[PDB]
Amino acid sequence: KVFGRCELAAAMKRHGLDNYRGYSLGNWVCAAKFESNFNTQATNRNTDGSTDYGILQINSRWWCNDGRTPGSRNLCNIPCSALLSSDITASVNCAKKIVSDGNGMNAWVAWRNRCKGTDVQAWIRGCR
Ligand SMILES: [K+]
Repeated sequence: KVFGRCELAAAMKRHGLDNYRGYSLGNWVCAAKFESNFNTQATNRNTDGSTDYGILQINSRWWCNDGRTPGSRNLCNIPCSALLSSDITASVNCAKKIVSDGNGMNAWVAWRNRCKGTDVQAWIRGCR
């Protein structure tokens, strides 16, 4: 599913991301835009052989099991395919564990390079 901007903001807020660990809702929407273009089905292979899954491009090296990343961990204890469903619940709950691991939203390269330090509130401007 390809979310709309305001559709995604509302679902992220319902699932507890607004100001989660201090990051306002606009940061998560901006991150999703540049990680996945709001597409729940986005997948992207990493040079080390791991894969990024879903709306927040969560990495199988540490967080989910795809059965094809040797020597990886599954810290969210889910199949990476759960991160691709139209329901973002699994992506959000795993994102919460990622952002709580010590580096905040710097875990998402797109956030550090394209959202950090910008007017991220614009991403939720106009939404109900
Ligand atoms: K932080």
